[PDB]
Amino acid sequence: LAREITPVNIEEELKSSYLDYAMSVIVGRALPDVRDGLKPVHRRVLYAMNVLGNDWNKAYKKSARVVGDVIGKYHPHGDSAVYDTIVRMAQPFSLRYMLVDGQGNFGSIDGDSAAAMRFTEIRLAKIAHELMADLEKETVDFVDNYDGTEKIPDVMPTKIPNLLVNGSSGIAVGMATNIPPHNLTEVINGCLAYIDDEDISIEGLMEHIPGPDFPTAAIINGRRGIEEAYRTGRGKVYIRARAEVEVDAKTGRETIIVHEIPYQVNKARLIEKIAELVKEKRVEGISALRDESDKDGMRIVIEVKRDAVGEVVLNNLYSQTQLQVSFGINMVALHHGQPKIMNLKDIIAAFVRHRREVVTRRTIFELRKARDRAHILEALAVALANIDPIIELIRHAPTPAEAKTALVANPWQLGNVAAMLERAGDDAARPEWLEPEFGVRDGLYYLTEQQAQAILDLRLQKLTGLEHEKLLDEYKELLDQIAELLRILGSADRLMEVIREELELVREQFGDKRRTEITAN
Amino acid sequence: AREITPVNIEEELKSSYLDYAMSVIVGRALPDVRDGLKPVHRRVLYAMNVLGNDWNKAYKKSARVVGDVIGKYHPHGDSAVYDTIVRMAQPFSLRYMLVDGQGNFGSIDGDSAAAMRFTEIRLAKIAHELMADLEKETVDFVDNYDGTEKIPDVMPTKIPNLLVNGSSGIAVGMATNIPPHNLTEVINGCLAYIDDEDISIEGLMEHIPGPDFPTAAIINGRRGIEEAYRTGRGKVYIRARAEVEVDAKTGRETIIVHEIPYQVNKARLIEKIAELVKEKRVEGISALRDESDKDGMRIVIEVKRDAVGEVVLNNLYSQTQLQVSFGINMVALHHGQPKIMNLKDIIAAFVRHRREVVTRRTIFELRKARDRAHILEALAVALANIDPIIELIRHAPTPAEAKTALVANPWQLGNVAAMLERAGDDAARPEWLEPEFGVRDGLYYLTEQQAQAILDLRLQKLTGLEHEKLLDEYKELLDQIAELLRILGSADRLMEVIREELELVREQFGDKRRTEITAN
Amino acid sequence: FTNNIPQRDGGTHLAGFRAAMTRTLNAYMDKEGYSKKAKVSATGDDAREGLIAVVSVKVPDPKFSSQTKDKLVSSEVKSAVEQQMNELLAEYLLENPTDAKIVVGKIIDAARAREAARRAREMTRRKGALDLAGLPGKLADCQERDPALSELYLVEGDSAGGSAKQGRNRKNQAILPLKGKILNVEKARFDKMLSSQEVATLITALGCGIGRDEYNPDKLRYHSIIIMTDADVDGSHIRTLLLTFFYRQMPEIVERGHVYIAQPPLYKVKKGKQEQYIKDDEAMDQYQISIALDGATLHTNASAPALAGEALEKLVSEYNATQKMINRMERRYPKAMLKELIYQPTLTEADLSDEQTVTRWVNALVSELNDKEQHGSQWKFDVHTNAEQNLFEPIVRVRTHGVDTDYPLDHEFITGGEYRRICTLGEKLRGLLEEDAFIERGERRQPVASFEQALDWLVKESRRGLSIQRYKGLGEMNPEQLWETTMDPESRRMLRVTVKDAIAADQLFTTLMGDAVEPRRAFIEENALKAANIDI
Amino acid sequence: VASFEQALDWLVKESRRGLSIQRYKGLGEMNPEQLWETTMDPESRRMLRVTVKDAIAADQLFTTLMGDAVEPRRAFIEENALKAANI
DNA sequence: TTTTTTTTTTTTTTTTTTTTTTTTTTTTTT
DNA sequence: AAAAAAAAAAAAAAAAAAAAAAAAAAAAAA
Repeated sequence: LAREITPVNIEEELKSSYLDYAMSVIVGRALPDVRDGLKPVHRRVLYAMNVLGNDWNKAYKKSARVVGDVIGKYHPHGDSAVYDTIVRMAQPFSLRYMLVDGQGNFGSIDGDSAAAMRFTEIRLAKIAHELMADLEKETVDFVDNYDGTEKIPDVMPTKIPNLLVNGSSGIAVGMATNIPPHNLTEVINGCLAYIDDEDISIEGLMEHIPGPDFPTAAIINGRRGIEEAYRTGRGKVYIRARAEVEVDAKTGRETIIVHEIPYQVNKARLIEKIAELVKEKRVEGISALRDESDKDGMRIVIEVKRDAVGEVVLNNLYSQTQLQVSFGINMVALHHGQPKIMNLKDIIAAFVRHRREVVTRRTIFELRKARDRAHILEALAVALANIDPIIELIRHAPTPAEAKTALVANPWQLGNVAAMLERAGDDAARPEWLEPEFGVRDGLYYLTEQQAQAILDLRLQKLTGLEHEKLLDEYKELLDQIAELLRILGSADRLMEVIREELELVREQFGDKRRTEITAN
Repeated sequence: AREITPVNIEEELKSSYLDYAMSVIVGRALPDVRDGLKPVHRRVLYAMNVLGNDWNKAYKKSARVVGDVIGKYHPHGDSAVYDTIVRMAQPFSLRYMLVDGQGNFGSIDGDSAAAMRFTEIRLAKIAHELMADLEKETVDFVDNYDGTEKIPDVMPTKIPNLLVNGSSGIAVGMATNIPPHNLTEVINGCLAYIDDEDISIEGLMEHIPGPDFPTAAIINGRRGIEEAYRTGRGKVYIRARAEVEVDAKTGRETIIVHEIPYQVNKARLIEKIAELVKEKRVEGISALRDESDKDGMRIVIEVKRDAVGEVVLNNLYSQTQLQVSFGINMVALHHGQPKIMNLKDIIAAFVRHRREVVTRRTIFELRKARDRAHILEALAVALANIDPIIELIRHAPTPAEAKTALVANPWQLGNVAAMLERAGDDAARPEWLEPEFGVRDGLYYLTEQQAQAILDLRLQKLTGLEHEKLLDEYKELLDQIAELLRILGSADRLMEVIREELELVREQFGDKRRTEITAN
Repeated sequence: FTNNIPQRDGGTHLAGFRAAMTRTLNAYMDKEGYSKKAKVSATGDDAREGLIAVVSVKVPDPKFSSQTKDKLVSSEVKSAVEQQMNELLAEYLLENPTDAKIVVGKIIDAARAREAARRAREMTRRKGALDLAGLPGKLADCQERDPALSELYLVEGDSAGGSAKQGRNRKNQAILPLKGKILNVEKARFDKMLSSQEVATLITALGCGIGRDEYNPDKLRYHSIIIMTDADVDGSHIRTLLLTFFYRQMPEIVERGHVYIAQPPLYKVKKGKQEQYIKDDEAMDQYQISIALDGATLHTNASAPALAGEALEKLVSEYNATQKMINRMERRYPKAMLKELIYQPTLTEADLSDEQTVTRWVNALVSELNDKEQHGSQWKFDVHTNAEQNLFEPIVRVRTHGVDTDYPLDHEFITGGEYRRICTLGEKLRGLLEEDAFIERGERRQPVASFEQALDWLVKESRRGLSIQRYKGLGEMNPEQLWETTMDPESRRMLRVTVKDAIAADQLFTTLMGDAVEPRRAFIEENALKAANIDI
Repeated sequence: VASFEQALDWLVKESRRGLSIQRYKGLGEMNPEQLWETTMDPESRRMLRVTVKDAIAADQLFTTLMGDAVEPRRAFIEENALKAANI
């Protein structure tokens, strides 16, 4: 009826609006995808940087330009949040392996905030390029942006297990994810073990992956939390600071030196809290408190009084202030576009399945490209064999269309060079869509419209003697490449060989040492 | 190389403040006399043009344009580039808007524009004619702050943007304040100057009676306009359009303000009227309302029965901001230095700019046409003798050897090539080419570029129709070269071209007067 | 009518007719002073009371919302009808005084009845230039002193506030811009209600300080409170927060029906001259389908007439519903199998008794899957002899990405309802495309081998000149666009908030908006499962 | 080459082949290590002591450049512009 | 020994303010 | 009459805050 006013129930409107908001947040800002381990914001930011050409071996670009490109094209949710995401990706105390290379002030663990968008400059890290390898080979599905004027990837064809490696943290409506970082070498070793035996136990995966590895080195107190998290997806882990108790040789006084602090702990807030506890007489025996972080470590001096044990004071500080914190693991991620609590083996299996899909799609694309180029090279070789009557036909023709019709209508003899060329790999080297009407048929080659157009686009520069041999060599190389790609597609073992070689290369290039210590308790 | 070196406070202060003063005066504060733009406007328009924000293309988000301007060209941080874009987009500021924005861009009521993430930006149609023939090296390009790119030093304008849109900016030593004008009248003044270069300021006053603000209004005097257009400085009083409406049923009167002066906020105006009424500084006001119903504006001021109404209106003119004194101060950069300048100086500077732009464009087009004619001569000679050229290219082992053979061999002129080449004669060879090459005693001597173009020739172009295409293109290029040489040779033809362009600009973007000049 | 074709659902011509009639009658009432004597302002649905009209239009290239042709979405028609009506109806009113006076008498009687229908109230002091009345500085108040004629628009910020303030009617519309997301009163303590954002709404509404001994809804300053947030996800969230505030703190206002919801459009879509506003993604999908079937003809043979537009619409609707179902069933079975099952013959439960027939059917299915394959997957069949029920359930193996999996088509899958719908769509599309079939979109010609090719070609041709403008809030809409869509009472589309059941409303508010997370997560998961499992 | 202009232009163009300039729009664009290397470390510092050679001349310069009156400031700026333009 | 309210993430929605610089006017104060 | 002080026009330098949405630890009321 198209009435100006209609009734709506408070229940129906509330339910529809809140369910729409909750599902939108859950699927589209809060949780990461299990495959590439990135949220949509990170995916769109990296895609914008890659499209601009912020390569790891090129000059920096200002954050304002990248943020404007992200907001204008891909991500319509305001520039301040996008710049904060870029800042978190650039800084090294947040991510275990930084996806962005920063040039300027990006904050610190002392609590300093990052510089404004107009000062800093950004650039992709070298790891982010392997996070987007073979993106151009249609290895992942592309989806429209908010306007529909551009295309964004649905997922990145990653070579790194970014979810386990860099972790994640987000607050959806019903859900909330919290995944710690890990060591890339240990994670790749676990992936290789899973590839070797897919019925591998969580005990074996934990032998290869002893536990998390935060960007700030520290001590993990227990292991029961790690085992519970990696066998169920939830568990509390206690992270302690690498404090000590120095004893002066000359005098009997003592000092406590905090070399490291837990993950996601602010130095300034921690020092303020310790000062408040000392002022309120909550913790006794603290003679003084300062920082001596002289860019050769991280030194926090806590002087002990003469009438104090010192170790008792250190234990009291571990109990009370934020020198010990509990990391609540909650491994929630999007799997098949829905939230799911998942353990370590599920994440590794999802990554290996993603690698299978990516390599198969890449091989299909490369095979199609090679077959098309071989088709064009067959046309060019057959044309160069019969270049004189082709020149006569084109000269006699009034227009290029008549030349196309004449070339298509006239079958062509191969000649010695093309006949010798088109002997090895005559089968399984033609494009699949090509009908049997065209191609070689009892010596006489038959051209298509595309081949005739390619022949007409041939230049006089390529009529020299050397370019003919160049075309023959290119055709032989394409035949070898097609044979190798078909061998990859035929055998499932060769797919695993290729994936294992790629993972070993990734472990070699970006391998790193473990920072934390998983002590027993 | 001392760690610490004493410096006098006088020298440091002088050097630092003079650096700041010269930088502000040259770069940011004052506009350029030729294109009428500041560097911010120039860089914004150049960034939008490079992005391809055409007037008929779809809009783009303002954040993308601001980020592109800041990242590449303008090193002075966002949130001022967006403010300049907002001012260029909104119509009550500029007489002819250079940006066609979408969304909330503010209002005379005093609403601020929407944030950067909401609005969208697109060039106006007139902004393209402000940047016409930029690609034809008609202006000098200056390097970027990083040196990675280049920016125009000045736009090759067709509109007198300084007189048309006006300007307002504050430098350290100076300060400019130029009102806007009507484009048809300013173009008529330019044409009058072209017709008679020794024209007095009275004739330019006849063609250009005064400024034409985007908000229609009334200008009381004319001696201020005459002083501004003679000396470059004058005071102009801008009155509001207010009429005392007498009701027919009863004798009560209401003052209805149809239009407001330039650069006056309606909200502050109504607040000041309310303050005057509450403090009893203006008597006779019964009620005060705003009734702007999206059909102009309407500020109703009900007058009490015990009040004349005309007296109340005169008091509102004298006390309130319904009258504003617009101080004209025509300071603009001329040859990279500030200078107070009158109307005839601005018109002469614009005409000199158009002379330079048209001459540089004609030189560029002549060079391009001569180069293309050279390549077409090469292709025609190759098509005349395609058989031995095919033989030589086939027998050569590498393309470099083929180029050397083609350059070494002097080639016979075909009958079609013989008729084609001799008709053109001179005035088609490029200037840089030596006399060694070209036609010499009925034999064409190819160059290296011509041989490379022949080797790049496709088999598609051996057809019959493409030979006729090359012949027709060569004849058209000969005619174009003749026309360009005629334009460059004569100084009267240069002014004919400039006058035709100005007349076309007046035809496309013609507009009527908005403000009224009166005698009082 | 449009070219002697009726339009049940009106169209642009109907809107132009309504707007012109209302404008002319209001102008005539204001000029002659009948409104002043009666002391009542006429509104919409009173000038249309007891009316008969026929609006015939002849467009050369009409454009309709659907092949059923119930709406005319041609943008060119509204302006011409509006201009001609605004001239000639005013000329008619000037020439004929008696009939105009009689019609004005009828309109005044209707307006008096409408005013009599309303409840008792009191005129309220309004923010003005001379007097502010202690109201917020961000309130752009109206000139009407009487409530039940004024209306308050609650918007999301100062940019949306400016966009709404520039385009409105100062006599009635008042705007109170908020600041982003507001407090969740369900979670927040009552002491936290003393906040800058929420106190602004309390001051303007004048329901006192939402206390037990002070909340008096009779002193409400506007009897129409309109929640005009943005047209996106966070706008919906802020709408839910505002509904929580109104229901929990001022339940009498919601019961009396003063709360309204505006529906601004999220998208504007343009194709050459024509423009249109779209609300949500499903409306965008329907519009895309409508353009795809706009001037589209499908021939089953080289020499055969084009199909009916409504029949093609029904086919495309069934196909899209089945494709959505197949996307829902991506977890259970491969998409390629489910798509291929459309074109294969139906398999009934009686066929399961025989073994050779099932082997032939699954062999044909797997052969067609292998023939049309364009990835690395390889399809193979296998029949499992169920000795319990004497059945033969086929199984289709697939080795995709080097991973082998089995997808047995159980006895429940044959009679699962999803396969019934697939079979019905197959029965529609067994032979609607011969070898020589093609489609046209004017002078363009395209032979098509399958329905997917025809649909894809139609979509690609539809999206050639298409341009889409997504509004990320009301600050991106011009004031004219925001006025014409969801501020003008003629072209308004509002929703009255009402409480169907108090107990259910309280339970839903507590579950969705309370402190406890477990019922909220359970509710979200259950609704996600219900959405996924719509088709049995 | 055939002119000094051609040689200088070719030399400059080859100079700017691999070049890359990073302009710092304030200290927020510099890394803290770059700040330490340049202008915080006392080893590699380059400072300047502010000193007053003449009190009267300093007072006159401060009043002219920073006072309320604009005309002496304009005259000073114009005189320095002319001095820069001339030898 | 037990409730209750407060801090912290990291993506989202929203706004706000202080100076420099020059003419010109309007207050207000003597 | 007279001086001094405040505001606003447009490009520059700087920054400041309020809420949702989960978990999980303090730190007081009860």
